[PDB]
Amino acid sequence: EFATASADYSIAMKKAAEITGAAESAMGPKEGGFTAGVPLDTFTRKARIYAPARTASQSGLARTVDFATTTPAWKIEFEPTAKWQNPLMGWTSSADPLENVGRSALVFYTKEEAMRFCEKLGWEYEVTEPNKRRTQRTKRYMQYGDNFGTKRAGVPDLSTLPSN
Amino acid sequence: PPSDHLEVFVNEQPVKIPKGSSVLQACDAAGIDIPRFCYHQRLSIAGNCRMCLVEVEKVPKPVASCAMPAGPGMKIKTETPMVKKAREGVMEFLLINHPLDCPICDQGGECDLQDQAMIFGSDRSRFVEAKRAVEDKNL
Amino acid sequence: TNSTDIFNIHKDTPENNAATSFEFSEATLKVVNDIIARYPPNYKQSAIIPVLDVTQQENGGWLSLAAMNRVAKLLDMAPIRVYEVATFYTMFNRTKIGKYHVQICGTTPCRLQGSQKIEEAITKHLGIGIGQTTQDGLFTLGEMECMGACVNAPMVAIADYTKGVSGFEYIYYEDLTPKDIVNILDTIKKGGKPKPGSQYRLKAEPAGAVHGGEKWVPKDGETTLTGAPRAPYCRDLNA
Amino acid sequence: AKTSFGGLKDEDRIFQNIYGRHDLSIKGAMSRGDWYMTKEIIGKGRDWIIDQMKKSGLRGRGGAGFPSGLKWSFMPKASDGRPSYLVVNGDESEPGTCKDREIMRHEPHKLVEGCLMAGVAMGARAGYIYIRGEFVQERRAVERAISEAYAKGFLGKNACGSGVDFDLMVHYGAGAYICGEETALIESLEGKQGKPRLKPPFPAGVGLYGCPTTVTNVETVAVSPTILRRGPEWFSSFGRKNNAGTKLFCISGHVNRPVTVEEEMSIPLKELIERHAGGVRGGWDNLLAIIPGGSSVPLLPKKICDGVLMDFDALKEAQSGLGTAAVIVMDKSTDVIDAIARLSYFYKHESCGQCTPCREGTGWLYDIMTRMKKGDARLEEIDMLWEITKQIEGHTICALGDAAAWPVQGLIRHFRGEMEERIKSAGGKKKLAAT
Amino acid sequence: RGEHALRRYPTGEERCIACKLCEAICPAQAITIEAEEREDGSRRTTRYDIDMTKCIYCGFCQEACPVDAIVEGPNFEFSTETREELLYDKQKLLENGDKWETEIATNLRTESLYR
Amino acid sequence: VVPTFDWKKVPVPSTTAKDIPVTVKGATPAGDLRATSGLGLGDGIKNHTDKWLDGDKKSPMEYINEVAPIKVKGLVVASYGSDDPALGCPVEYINLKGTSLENPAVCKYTGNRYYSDDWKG
Ligand SMILES: Cc1cc2nc3c(=O)[nH]c(=O)nc-3n(C[C@H](O)[C@H](O)[C@H](O)COP(=O)(O)O)c2cc1C
Ligand code: SF4
Ligand code: SF4
Ligand code: SF4
Ligand code: FES
Ligand code: FES
Repeated sequence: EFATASADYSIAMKKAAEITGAAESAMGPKEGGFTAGVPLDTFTRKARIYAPARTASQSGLARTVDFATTTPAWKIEFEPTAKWQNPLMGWTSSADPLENVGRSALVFYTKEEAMRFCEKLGWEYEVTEPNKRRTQRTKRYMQYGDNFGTKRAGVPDLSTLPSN
Repeated sequence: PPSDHLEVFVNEQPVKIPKGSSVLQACDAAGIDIPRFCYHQRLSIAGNCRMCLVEVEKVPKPVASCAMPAGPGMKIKTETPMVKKAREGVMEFLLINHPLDCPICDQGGECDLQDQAMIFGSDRSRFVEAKRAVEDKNL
Repeated sequence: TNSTDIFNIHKDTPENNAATSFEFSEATLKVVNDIIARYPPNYKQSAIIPVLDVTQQENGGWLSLAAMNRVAKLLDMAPIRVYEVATFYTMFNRTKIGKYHVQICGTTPCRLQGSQKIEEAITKHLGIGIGQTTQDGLFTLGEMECMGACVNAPMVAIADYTKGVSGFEYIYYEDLTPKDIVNILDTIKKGGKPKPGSQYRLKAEPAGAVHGGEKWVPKDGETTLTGAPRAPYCRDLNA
Repeated sequence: AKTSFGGLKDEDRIFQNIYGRHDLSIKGAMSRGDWYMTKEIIGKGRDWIIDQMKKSGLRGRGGAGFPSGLKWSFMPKASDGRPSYLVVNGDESEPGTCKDREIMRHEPHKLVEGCLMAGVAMGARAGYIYIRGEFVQERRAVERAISEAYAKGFLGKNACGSGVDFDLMVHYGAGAYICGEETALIESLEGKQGKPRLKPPFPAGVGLYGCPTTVTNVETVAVSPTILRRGPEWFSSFGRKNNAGTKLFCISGHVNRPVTVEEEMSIPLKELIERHAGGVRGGWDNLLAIIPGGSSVPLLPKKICDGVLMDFDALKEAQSGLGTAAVIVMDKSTDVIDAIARLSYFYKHESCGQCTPCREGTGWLYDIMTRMKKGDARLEEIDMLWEITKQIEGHTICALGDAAAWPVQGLIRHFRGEMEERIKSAGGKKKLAAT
Repeated sequence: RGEHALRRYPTGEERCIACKLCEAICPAQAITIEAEEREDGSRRTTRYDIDMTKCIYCGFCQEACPVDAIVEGPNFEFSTETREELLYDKQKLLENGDKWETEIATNLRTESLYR
Repeated sequence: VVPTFDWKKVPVPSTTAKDIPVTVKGATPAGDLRATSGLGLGDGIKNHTDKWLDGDKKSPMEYINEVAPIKVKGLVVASYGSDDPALGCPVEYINLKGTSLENPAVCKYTGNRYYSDDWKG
């Protein structure tokens, strides 16, 4: 039996990505940036390929690499450039064109897909593998019954009993 | 080893888990993220919030998946009508005494109670009684 | 939780603060150390509920912050655990009460028998409601759940704190009318000893009943165990 | 096989001194047959005592009704490093139930010998009795019996000259109804708040101090020496199949002669009330409702009560339960909504607050019932009330949530017309101000 | 839906509690909010700007507000000669509310039957 | 063994120690830590109200301080901020036990103050 998110339109998205002839499209390095038509100094900047960790404030795991095959979780991020305050109002000003484009719009299923996008666009990239969660609990409090075990204070000595 | 990884069934899917794992860990190894409020990975198990209630075959009651150990050949169901009714009822009990404080609360936007109410709870309430009020503490 | 204790947190008082002192006497310390020996040494914390009860008679019917801290030091446990136990159980008074603690049952088997009229009689006589102490410091009125005396409903329990640990008395008074509880309160106030148990029979044996909460109405009928008691007997355990 | 049950003879009653009429010392108890042939019974063996208790058909008298012989056999048979504990439940905080008070006050030597028999039957080295904290004189009488049994060598090393070691101790609580639950009683005995543990683990596997432990009722423990001396075939000759033996019944409420009386099981309610208790106040036709098993079981109306047997497998089919066999009788002058409302107040007051549905929903049930008593509600709020009880029941850690849902379910099921009339007629005094 | 305004309670305390819901819903991003806790412990704004030249006058901020603090009042005649006069800060919006409070309350006594 | 640590001999720079944002009585103990953001630091403004109000105008905090606490019978009070619940705030349930005219309880939405003489005191 096979049932891996088999009740939604994502079935019709996984295929249409493996249609023959279109599943083997490939370009040389930096070639997609030449035909993109954006200024060429944009590709002198550095990019980071990484999957963001779970927020500490909440316990849910949906925006992590646990659901990597279900949901795109890998991101492309750029270093910050200068910001200052507006003299009249105090609003935060910037001259960065890539200020929100990687964090809002570019999401990928795997690390290699984001690498392929960076390679064909000409961005130099560094890849950061996320830290793997550990599921095995401690030896103490491994199960619920270890809360009430004999490991709290040892086996009780029967020396204060009447008739000792 | 005497089969140190045991096989369970979560929604008719076979899952291999280490021995001593709970039902919640078997659900997590099947790619299902069970709602929870009192369970934590780093703390001891408590079992008092009743949000992690799933259905196990040949058990007439909902079990608390965080505390219940996983046995060999166990069949776990996480999407039956009794599981959804249990989740909505436990959420409704969690919200009757809670203060209408989301505008002034700092967890608003990253709240487990808000998001779990949006996903696993109902959209209405039927409670019109007075709530419990508690004084704050200095820590 | 009980009456008279509306706070589950500590409130400073000139009578009740961290500067207040508590210490056991010699005989009370003997009693407490005898209680501790009932339990294993590595599980000495099992003794907290009887020790806290003995401390409550020693301190005069209630537990102060100093008494709880002394008990915490004595059993080698953190004080927050002691505060948890003391706030969890109904008998533990954490504010100062009177010399005699009058507790009336209000659960439905006593309620059908007219416990409300007994409460009305007590409030009309003593002049206080539930949760209050008299201006003389004599009586404190409280409400309780079912006390396991339902065949002799309606009933009142009265706790004696005027003699310390050695003369502590927790006396049930059962099968009551307004006249019976008024007489019991007057007898206690005058310095006498009212009779314990039921006011119209000995025990839970078949006799009459309180009709409407105002009048005992005796009724005759079949009574069991009226003859001679059974002789010792055993079958042949061999075969 | 006998078909008609009831009218138990005085020579077949186990508790011959339940009224405290005779001498209460150890010479009076030993002359009345207690502590008789105890060394010979212990010398039969552990497996023999287990088999004899299994053949009697004795079920748990605490309120659930599990078979005592199989329950005692859950304890381990060999040594692993930990001792075993007998714990005897003498809380009795169930509303209506006052049988264990009589057993602890007037026949404590039966309880002490039964503690010895059960401890030998389960391999237990020590024993604890958890008496209610409100039961002060009962605790004093039990401690007198324990001191007397130590002074004659019945308890301790070489107990009764048999070679087995058993010690008995007295613990007492401080006023919590939830401490009658097994794991909550263990938690209070360990020096904590009385909050129940989740099962699994089970107390016979991991109980008091992490050691194998069995919790049993006072009345379950006390009848065991008489069963071992007089035989399991004698005990199982009373009552229906799978419902064997005799039972203490407490009859309270609107009854001419309220009584704690021992009787054969499977007796009808009408027989049990008209004899031994003088009947319903004002005649049997003045009956309105009866709770047959304490407070945690649903009530029954007059039609079911006339004919039903006071039995485990007979009250359950009548959508109720035997429980502790504490009988509460109401007449036609009773506001039954007000009575069940005070029961809801009790269950709100006695919630330990550990788990979400009990802690939050018992107060909600009490608020809804308080509004229903005055008729200040809507007709669909009755179906809402049933839904809320179904949301609490089966969804909590322990069985106090079920015990809080069950009286409201019985009230709705058997008196929904009364609740609807209370709602409709309240608008004869509330809609005259709206216009 | 006219000129935006900030409202008070009848005592004179601000209704706004810096929840940042109106800033989140604003499709034009015409609202900028900063806050900290006041010296009496209250949760209040230190900056509340509305760029009236970025605003689209949708009223979504009025819908998102749970305490009726931000409204669109009945004023439409507020044309200026410089564009700096149309970058409203918190003080001017409170001044607008103090000007238009009775009319806003009269309007809201009818529109609360529908909303 | 395990000697106590003297916190009173720990040095704190005087520039840092004199600049701690604290609170008046209000909704906290008086003198506990007051949360602040960076706005106004360049202009040397350490006060909440001065960051957006200019002049000797009457502040909203000075408006609410002139309204006396309100005597309420009971143990819990419901605060709407208006006679009409549709026109006020979301309902706030405020504890009233342990409260008096000198130490009243304050609504976190409206700043109105309440107390009760019903907790046996
Ligand atoms: C809320 C609650 C209260 C209980 N109170 C008592 C009690 O007072 N006495 C008792 O014997 N069992 C009481 N029980 C039942 C115990 O948990 C347990 O099942 C029983 O004592 C075992 O005794 P047995 O030998 O009759 O089976 C209570 C259970 C619950 C859930
Ligand atoms: S059902 Fe009630 S008494 Fe039992 S654990 Fe839950 S809250 Fe406590
Ligand atoms: S009316 Fe529309 S554009 Fe103007 S502030 Fe509100 S949401 Fe923004
Ligand atoms: S105006 Fe209303 S929605 Fe906007 S921040 Fe203030 S309280 Fe929140
Ligand atoms: S996560 Fe709370 S009961 Fe399991
Ligand atoms: S109801 Fe009063 S003693 Fe039980």
